[PDB]
Amino acid sequence: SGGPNVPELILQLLQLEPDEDQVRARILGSLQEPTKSRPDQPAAFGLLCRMADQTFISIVDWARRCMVFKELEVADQMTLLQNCWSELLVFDHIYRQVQHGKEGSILLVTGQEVELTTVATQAGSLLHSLVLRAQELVLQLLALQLDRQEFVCLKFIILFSLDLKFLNNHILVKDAQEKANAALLDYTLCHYPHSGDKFQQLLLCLVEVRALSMQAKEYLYHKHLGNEMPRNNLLIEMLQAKQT
Amino acid sequence: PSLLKKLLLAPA
Ligand SMILES: CCCCCCCCCCCCCCCC(=O)OC[C@@H](COP(=O)(O)O[C@@H]1[C@H](O)[C@H](O)[C@@H](OP(=O)(O)O)[C@H](OP(=O)(O)O)[C@H]1O)OC(=O)CCCCCCCCCCCCCCC
Repeated sequence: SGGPNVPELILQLLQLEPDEDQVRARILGSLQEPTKSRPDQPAAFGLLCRMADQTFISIVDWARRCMVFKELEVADQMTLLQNCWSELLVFDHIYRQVQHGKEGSILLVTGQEVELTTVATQAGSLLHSLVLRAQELVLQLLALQLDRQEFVCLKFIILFSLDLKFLNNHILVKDAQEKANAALLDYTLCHYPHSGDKFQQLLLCLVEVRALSMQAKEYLYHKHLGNEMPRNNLLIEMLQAKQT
Repeated sequence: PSLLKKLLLAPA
């Protein structure tokens, strides 16, 4: 539903969520900048790479303002982000599709629509499968009636979805995870009138998001091995980070 | 060294 009794963490997360129009304008302006266009590639490719990069910039900016995360040192933050970057980006795309859903197309962060036929005829089988599976996930989330509260809560959960042994500040992160799960469970139990464990189902959705993220990493890696990615690409730097 | 570290150390 809406919210008479929403967990404090979820409310604070709602207040920590950036404005869509501002981010859109910022990324657009960041794309408007001149660039050394490669003659052996469609410029749209580089523009989309830069787009994803800027999206991740905004995501990082969102992370920096988050509770618990801002109480962490640089190392832990870098580890977490290097662990959940693709997941955060993918989930961002997915929820962007959920919030503004036209089944015949996908909506980019810039605001431009891309029909599924275009993807089906112009993209490779891998990216096609990625978009299709992501759209299936979008359909599932729409079926579960996902709201903004559960969205930001799930983002926060994703941000700290990592084994504790790779982090220096153990107890704090543990508290963050437990509090996050407790918040999600509380909200879902207090607001979902339908049947089924919405909490567990959302966790499954998170698993699917993770696998999808793995596939995305695989795609970016394929582009990387073919020297198709622009130099100093942020996502490639995140991909080349030491895995935890 | 890394753009990520620069981002995390950037002014807020
Ligand atoms: C961590 C992931 C974060 C992603 C979040 C943002 C998601 C943005 C989605 C972007 C959708 C834009 C699609 C616009 C329409 C479109 O389909 O245009 C084409 C597609 C790409 O065509 P192609 O290169 O695949 O397909 C190639 C192409 O045909 C070559 O010409 C062939 O070479 P060839 O001529 O020698 O055969 C290749 O063959 P090969 O296999 O050998 O390399 C083939 O695979 O649009 C693109 O340019 C997108 C550029 C990527 C920038 C952003 C990174 C996205 C990475 C993750 C995917 C996001 C999907 C979401 C699902 C979770």
